[PDB]
Amino acid sequence: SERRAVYIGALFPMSGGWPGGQACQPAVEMALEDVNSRRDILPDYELKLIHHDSKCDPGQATKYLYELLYNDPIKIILMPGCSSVSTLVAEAARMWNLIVLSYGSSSPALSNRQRFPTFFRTHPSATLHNPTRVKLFEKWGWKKIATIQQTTEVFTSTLDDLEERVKEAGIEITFRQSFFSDPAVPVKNLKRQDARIIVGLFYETEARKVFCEVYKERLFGKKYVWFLIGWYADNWFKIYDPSINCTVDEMTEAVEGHITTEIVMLNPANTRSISNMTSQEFVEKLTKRLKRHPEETGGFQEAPLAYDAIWALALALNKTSRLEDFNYNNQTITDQIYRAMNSSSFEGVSGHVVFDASGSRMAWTLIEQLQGGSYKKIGYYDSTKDDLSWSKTDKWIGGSPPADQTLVIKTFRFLSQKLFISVSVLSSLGIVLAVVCLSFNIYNSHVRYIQNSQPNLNNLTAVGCSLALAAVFPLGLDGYHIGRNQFPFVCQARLWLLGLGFSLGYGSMFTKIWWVHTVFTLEPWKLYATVGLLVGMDVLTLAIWQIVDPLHRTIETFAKEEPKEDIDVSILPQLEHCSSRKMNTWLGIFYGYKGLLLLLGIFLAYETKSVSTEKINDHRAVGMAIYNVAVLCLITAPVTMILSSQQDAAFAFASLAIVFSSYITLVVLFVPKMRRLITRG
Amino acid sequence: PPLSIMGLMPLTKEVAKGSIGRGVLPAVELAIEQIRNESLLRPYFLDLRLYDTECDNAKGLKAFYDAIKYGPNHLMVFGGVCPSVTSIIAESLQGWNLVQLSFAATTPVLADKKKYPYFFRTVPSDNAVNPAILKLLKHYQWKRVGTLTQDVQRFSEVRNDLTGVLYGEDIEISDTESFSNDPCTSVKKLKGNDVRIILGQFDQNMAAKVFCCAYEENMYGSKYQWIIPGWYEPSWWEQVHCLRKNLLAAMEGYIGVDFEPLSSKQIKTISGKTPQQYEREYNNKRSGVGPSKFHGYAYDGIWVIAKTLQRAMETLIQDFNYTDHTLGRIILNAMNETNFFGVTGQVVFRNGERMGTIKFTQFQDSREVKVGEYNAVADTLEIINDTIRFQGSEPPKDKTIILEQLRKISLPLYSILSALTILGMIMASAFLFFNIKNRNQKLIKMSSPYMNNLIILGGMLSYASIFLFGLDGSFVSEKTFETLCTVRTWILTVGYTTAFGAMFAKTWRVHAIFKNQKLLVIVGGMLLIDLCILICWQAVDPLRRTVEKYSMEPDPAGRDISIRPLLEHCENTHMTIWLGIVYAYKGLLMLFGCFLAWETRNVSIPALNDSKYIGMSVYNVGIMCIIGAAVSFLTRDQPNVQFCIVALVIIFCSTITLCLVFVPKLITLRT
Ligand SMILES: CCCCCCCC/C=C\CCCCCCCCCC(=O)OC[C@H](COP(=O)([O-])OCC[N+](C)(C)C)OC(=O)CCCCCCC/C=C\CCCCCCCC
Ligand SMILES: CCCCC/C=C\C/C=C\C/C=C\C/C=C\CCCC(=O)OC[C@H](COP(=O)(O)OCCN)OC(=O)CCCCCCC/C=C\CCCCCCCC
Ligand SMILES: CC(C)CCC[C@@H](C)[C@H]1CC[C@H]2[C@@H]3CC=C4C[C@@H](O)CC[C@]4(C)[C@H]3CC[C@]12C
Ligand SMILES: CC(C)CCC[C@@H](C)[C@H]1CC[C@H]2[C@@H]3CC=C4C[C@@H](O)CC[C@]4(C)[C@H]3CC[C@]12C
Ligand SMILES: CC(C)CCC[C@@H](C)[C@H]1CC[C@H]2[C@@H]3CC=C4C[C@@H](O)CC[C@]4(C)[C@H]3CC[C@]12C
Ligand SMILES: CC(C)CCC[C@@H](C)[C@H]1CC[C@H]2[C@@H]3CC=C4C[C@@H](O)CC[C@]4(C)[C@H]3CC[C@]12C
Ligand SMILES: CC(C)CCC[C@@H](C)[C@H]1CC[C@H]2[C@@H]3CC=C4C[C@@H](O)CC[C@]4(C)[C@H]3CC[C@]12C
Ligand SMILES: CC(C)CCC[C@@H](C)[C@H]1CC[C@H]2[C@@H]3CC=C4C[C@@H](O)CC[C@]4(C)[C@H]3CC[C@]12C
Ligand SMILES: CC(C)CCC[C@@H](C)[C@H]1CC[C@H]2[C@@H]3CC=C4C[C@@H](O)CC[C@]4(C)[C@H]3CC[C@]12C
Ligand SMILES: CC(C)CCC[C@@H](C)[C@H]1CC[C@H]2[C@@H]3CC=C4C[C@@H](O)CC[C@]4(C)[C@H]3CC[C@]12C
Ligand SMILES: CC(C)CCC[C@@H](C)[C@H]1CC[C@H]2[C@@H]3CC=C4C[C@@H](O)CC[C@]4(C)[C@H]3CC[C@]12C
Ligand SMILES: CC(C)CCC[C@@H](C)[C@H]1CC[C@H]2[C@@H]3CC=C4C[C@@H](O)CC[C@]4(C)[C@H]3CC[C@]12C
Ligand SMILES: *[C@@H]1O[C@H](CO)[C@@H](O)[C@H](O)[C@H]1NC(C)=O
Ligand SMILES: *[C@@H]1O[C@H](CO)[C@@H](O)[C@H](O)[C@H]1NC(C)=O
Ligand SMILES: *[C@@H]1O[C@H](CO)[C@@H](O)[C@H](O)[C@H]1NC(C)=O
Ligand SMILES: *[C@@H]1O[C@H](CO)[C@@H](O)[C@H](O)[C@H]1NC(C)=O
Ligand SMILES: [Ca+2]
Repeated sequence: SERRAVYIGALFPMSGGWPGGQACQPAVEMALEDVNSRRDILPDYELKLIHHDSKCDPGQATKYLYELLYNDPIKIILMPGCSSVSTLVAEAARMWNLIVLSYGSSSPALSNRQRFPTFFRTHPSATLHNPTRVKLFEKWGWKKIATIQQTTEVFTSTLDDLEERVKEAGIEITFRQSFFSDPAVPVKNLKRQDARIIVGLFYETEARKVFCEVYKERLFGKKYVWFLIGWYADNWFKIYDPSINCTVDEMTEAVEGHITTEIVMLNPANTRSISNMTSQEFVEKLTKRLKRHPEETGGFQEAPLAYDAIWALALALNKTSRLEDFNYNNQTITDQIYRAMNSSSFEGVSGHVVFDASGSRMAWTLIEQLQGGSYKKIGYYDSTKDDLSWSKTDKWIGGSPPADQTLVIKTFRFLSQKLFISVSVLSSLGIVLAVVCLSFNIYNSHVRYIQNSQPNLNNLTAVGCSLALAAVFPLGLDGYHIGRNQFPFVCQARLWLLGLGFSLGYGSMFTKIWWVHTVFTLEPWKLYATVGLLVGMDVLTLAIWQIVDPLHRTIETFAKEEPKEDIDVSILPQLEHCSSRKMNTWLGIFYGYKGLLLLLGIFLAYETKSVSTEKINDHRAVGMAIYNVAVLCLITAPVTMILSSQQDAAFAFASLAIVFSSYITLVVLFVPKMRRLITRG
Repeated sequence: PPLSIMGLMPLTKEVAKGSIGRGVLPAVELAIEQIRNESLLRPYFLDLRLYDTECDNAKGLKAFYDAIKYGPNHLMVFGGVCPSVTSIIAESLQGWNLVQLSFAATTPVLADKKKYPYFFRTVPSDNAVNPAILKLLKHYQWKRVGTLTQDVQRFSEVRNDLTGVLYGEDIEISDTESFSNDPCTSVKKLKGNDVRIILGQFDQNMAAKVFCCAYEENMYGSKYQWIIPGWYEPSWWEQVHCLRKNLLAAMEGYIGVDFEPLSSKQIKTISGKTPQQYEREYNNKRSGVGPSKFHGYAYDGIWVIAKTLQRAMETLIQDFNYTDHTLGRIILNAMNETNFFGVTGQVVFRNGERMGTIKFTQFQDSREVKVGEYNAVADTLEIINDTIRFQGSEPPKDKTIILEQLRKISLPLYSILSALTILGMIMASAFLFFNIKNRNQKLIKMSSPYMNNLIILGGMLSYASIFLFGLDGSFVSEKTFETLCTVRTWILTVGYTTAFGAMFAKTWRVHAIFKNQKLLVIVGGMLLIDLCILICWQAVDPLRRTVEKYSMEPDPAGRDISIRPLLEHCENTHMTIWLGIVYAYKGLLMLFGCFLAWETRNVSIPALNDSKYIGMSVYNVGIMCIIGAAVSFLTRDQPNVQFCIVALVIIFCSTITLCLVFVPKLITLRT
């Protein structure tokens, strides 16, 4: 029946770092007129405002807080605008049992219920940008994100929150940086670091310097994606600034195509709020009340926050409603109004007003992207229901978002296939001839001509040629045919077949030449014992090589062979191998031993060139063979060592040497005897 | 007519910092009563009303407001201990025209006279130890020190101010670290840069962790010196929770810095009582309550107000409400002009900061002890010359004094091997004379004499080579060293090639004659091949001297004397392939000669009467050459033993082949 006054203590910043009050005062003084004339909201009590100009200064705001608290009438709530004054009043209020309600306090520190037990704010914390960003990351599959920030408490707290926000979603912040006024060295570290998804937290003035340093560094383009804050002016990169040498068009090149996030401080739809107003009607009525133009009035995009804050306080008072007897020493009314506020949910000019557990308002975030020197809204995000409305109006260079990092396709260099096939066919044909000459020699062992020459030694030579020819099959094949698993048996078969082939094939010839030489200065006992000793020494050396240092697959890496006219993913080639752990030292003793043996064989075969003995008839032809063998072996011995890389040429040299040696040895030894047995019968 | 002083400070026994607020209440009552006795502010009298803040920002602000409302009009604010309340009050002081004078706020933040224009303090800020520490670095000439800071704004301010304090001086911060919970990582990081003197900024709890971390890295003892804060509690190392005895070991020698509680000068103060008399008065009056370091800083505080108010009365007070601006400005100037000797030393303010004393202490075997003190008003340092003790003789050095000495070949070993070489060369010269003298005789005529003389020349050249390749490069200059590295290669190659060409040509012709002038053509062809190889080696890429630096192993003292053995090899850019081809070309020929000698050891030709012993000679040369080359390349790092082995190999090989070839001839001719 009686309309009793209920006073609000409001601190409006009329100047300072954030002069939001110039539009925040009328937006409140309008809202009260809407809350008072409505007889269904608070029919008994009438809301009023006793406000003071804080100037966004704690030192100047403390005196006015004292003037409010220690002067009648009694205030039921406070309203600090700026962040620092808001923190001071939210810390001091609990001694008087007063709820604090802010509209423009965006510091993340104000969500600490231990220091500020009775604080609420309609303006969401800056940390609200984080749940959107991570979602966008999951929208495009980025997991390596670097961060650059300006040394300030708000951006620092935002980064500390973002670390734990990205930890939950399984993302990694690889590289972090900071700078007070000059961003040169952090952007240089970023460009060195090769960071793809960069999140930058800095003001507008530092933003221009940062992006012109980026234009110098060329940290823009296709690969690099940037996340910035979105409450700048629209043409910030086109604002003239003499502190930057980088020019306007260079900034249009650099900044263009970056993503920005900003809290939606006005309902995008055309619905009506509880005040029976729309967004456009509210803006019209406000600019009617404003004494200056909206672009000049400070805090114009914050005024709906003040309107919804007054409406939330009105609804809280209406829920509780007993309010005529508020004293600073009663906590009951404070807890009741707290429970009224904490349970707030209503549709105002800025949208759905609901406060989280820590008193911060949960609201939409608009995600825009700079296209063609202007901003185009690409999406909206609601973190409460975690719903991401997409308009499909964003753009990227290759039609898709850039990748979070370069993937490295490991390609495998395989030996050519036609080469391997041709050489294998040649080696098989050669093995066929070893079969023919072997059988021919074994059949005619009763004849006297072949009886004179040592036929078992020529048979051993043919067997050695056959084994060395068959060793070309495993020595050619690589992972293309074997795969990772069976490869060690392949390397072992290569080693053993080649070793025993050389052992028999050359031991028979060296034994023939030695035992002609020793006779020049005869019975088969020692002739067989000699080849026995040689093959045994070879087998023991190879067995030591096996037991001590068995061979195995080992991959060799190469330099990045990027293909052009394609996407930024480096191709890296690997050349398979298989080697003992110390193979140079191991094959060293073997090559030295065999080389000394071949050289001594050449010398003995030359020393016994003209000598003639009946029990070894073919020995001179053997002399013609050893030379070729030795020569090929020498010319093929270090070359394959030199050409470890370039697997194709190495296989060509090695296998052609093997084939030529085997063919020439089989011809020189067996052709003359064959034609002498043919033509004479 | 009372003059009120709004004095804010914690008093409740529940708050932890209460020992501050009560601890200075005796000294305050010491000053005030004195001011009431001597009658300085007459007719006015000082009346200090006390107010509790409880070191909570809300309760402090409420106490401040209750003081402003329910109390008489106070003239000045006094007190403020914990930084939050004092900051919130000092910032808003300008709204009531009240100047504040604190005695316990140590935050550097209150130095900004644009934000806190009315705030003064008689206690030095936390960063005042920086201009002191700097002078100490100038005293011991420590120019390389690393900083280890705790990740807190309180110590981060001191760490950041240290950089601006060292600026413009000859001090370099070699390593900067910051830590929050585990300092050991930053400890090993600091040790990575080879720092010896560290400047740590952290609380008491982190102190034990950082000191055990220094224990682990052996960052203690002789060569290391820590500089840490000194306001730690006494016996702080004894905290139940790292080993204890190891803790007392690693802590020993660290230097702590703090502010001086009372002036050490025995001079009369403004009140007419020396600091020791005031100390005794305070200790008597505070009979129950425990002492606080800030007690003197409260005493002068009252004086800093009292004299100030006197100057205020000089300029002209009951009229003062909190609206009076000119009176506030007058009192501000009067406090700014404060210059007088009090119990804590000279009291003078520079931009609202007290210009005071710093105290340096050091741990000794159980406890901390004063070692020095710095006067910031005179910017001078005064160290008690004797009480400072160091494990080593002198203060440890900042950087490592590494002297790259050059490893040398032993002089006696070189001299004895040289004497043996001259003896062997005299023997070779005697054998050559014996050969040339008996040339007409038949038995010397049978064995090829020219080849034997070529063998003597080979041995003699090898001996000169053994002179050469032990010069060590320390005896001679550098350019002479490179020229001699080339000369010794020439001389050894020629002396080996001729000496073995003779023994190879002889066995070759023995073998050839058994199978069925020119010998000199054989040796000449070998010489031509070696000459072509050497001239190619010299013209394409000549040998140059290079220095190898080893692992810095030794420390032959209790000093910080760390020497890197600088050894000296003369080698080519691709010298591996050159040496490989030379060794292979000669080893194949040695094996060839050995095989020929074994083949023909049984043949007897009168045209070469000494083929048999030449067989054993070529065996000697081959075996000794293999052993010498292997043991030479296997011991590149040790010059002495390698030179001894190679010299003995050359000497024994050459002398034994010369003896084998020439002795039987003389045993026959002399008998
Ligand atoms: C499984 C391994 C296979 C090896 C096969 C062995 C083949 C060897 C063949 C030829 C061996 C002879 C061939 C000689 C050609 C090489 C001479 C190069 C000289 C040179 O420029 O120096 C380079 C290098 C630097 O190293 P460094 O350590 O820094 O030296 C500086 C040390 N400082 C103290 C000053 C710091 O020194 C060397 O080459 C070391 C050479 C050792 C001597 C060789 C042995 C001589 C033997 C007999 C001498 C002959 C006697 C003659 C008989 C007389 C008959 C009567
Ligand atoms: C004085 C200086 C030199 C003297 C030496 C002279 C001659 C050699 C003497 C004896 C050789 C005997 C056995 C071979 C021993 C081990 C084989 C190695 C294991 C392996 O399997 O081969 C490893 C890497 C793997 O490298 P990779 O991964 O690139 O291969 C993948 C390709 N797809 O290959 C290579 O070494 C290339 C393979 C080495 C080839 C050696 C050349 C032999 C030439 C001709 C043979 C003549 C036959 C005699 C018939 C006589 C009839 C009377
Ligand atoms: C690296 C080179 C030098 C090693 C060569 C080893 C040579 C010398 C070995 C291998 C085979 C050996 C022969 C094996 C068989 C016999 C028969 C025996 O009743 C007398 C020894 C004799 C005749 C051996 C002589 C030495 C020999 C020829
Ligand atoms: C009769 C037989 C036993 C004599 C054989 C002589 C052998 C032992 C000699 C001749 C060639 C020499 C090799 C020459 C080259 C190299 C490559 C190097 O990176 C490791 C040492 C190594 C591998 C050497 C080891 C010893 C070696 C293999
Ligand atoms: C370790 C290797 C190089 C040893 C092999 C050395 C070779 C090159 C030696 C061994 C036997 C030598 C041959 C022996 C005898 C003759 C006949 C003579 O009227 C002309 C030189 C000639 C033709 C020699 C040429 C060089 C030769 C072939
Ligand atoms: C890597 C290099 C050093 C290896 C070369 C090895 C040399 C010594 C080999 C390769 C070719 C060989 C020659 C091949 C052909 C003949 C013809 C024959 O009727 C006499 C021996 C003779 C003349 C050989 C002597 C030795 C020889 C010259
Ligand atoms: C450097 C040193 C080791 C070289 C010394 C060379 C020595 C070994 C030579 C020089 C003179 C030689 C002596 C000459 C005379 C004779 C007398 C004869 O009836 C017995 C042998 C004997 C005793 C010789 C033995 C060897 C000998 C002592
Ligand atoms: C790889 C390296 C070790 C091979 C070096 C080859 C050497 C041994 C060759 C090159 C020149 C050759 C000499 C050239 C001239 C002749 C004259 C001939 O009537 C006897 C052999 C003899 C005296 C040769 C001996 C061997 C020789 C010295
Ligand atoms: C290239 C050089 C180093 C190889 C030298 C190999 C030497 C050591 C070879 C060549 C001839 C070989 C000899 C050949 C014949 C016999 C007779 C036999 O009943 C005992 C072993 C014995 C006595 C051999 C011992 C080793 C031997 C002397
Ligand atoms: C200081 C030590 C290591 C040097 C040793 C040098 C050795 C290798 C020399 C010294 C005496 C030499 C021996 C002299 C006598 C003979 C007898 C002859 O029928 C076979 C060779 C043989 C057996 C020689 C082989 C090499 C030999 C043993
Ligand atoms: C490069 C070096 C290691 C090659 C030298 C090989 C050596 C070990 C060879 C070459 C000549 C050989 C000697 C030849 C002659 C004989 C006489 C015989 O009744 C006993 C073995 C003995 C004493 C041999 C021992 C081994 C021997 C000294
Ligand atoms: C410093 C060392 C290596 C030098 C050693 C020198 C040795 C090799 C000398 C000293 C005494 C010499 C012996 C003296 C006497 C004779 C008798 C003669 O009819 C055959 C040679 C023979 C048996 C000599 C062989 C070589 C010999 C043993
Ligand atoms: C105000 O409170 C009354 C009491 O229940 C309620 O009926 C009314 O809906 C409230 N006003 C609004 C706008 O919700
Ligand atoms: C607030 O609390 C005081 C003391 O408990 C009490 O006297 C007063 O009635 C309370 N106010 C209301 C509206 O109940
Ligand atoms: C409202 O207060 C209750 C009481 O603690 C709390 O459990 C609840 O979470 C608050 N409301 C919201 C939306 O957090
Ligand atoms: C205080 O005095 C000092 C020197 O006496 C002077 O530099 C400073 O400006 C003064 N501060 C004032 C007048 O606020
Ligand atoms: Ca925008």
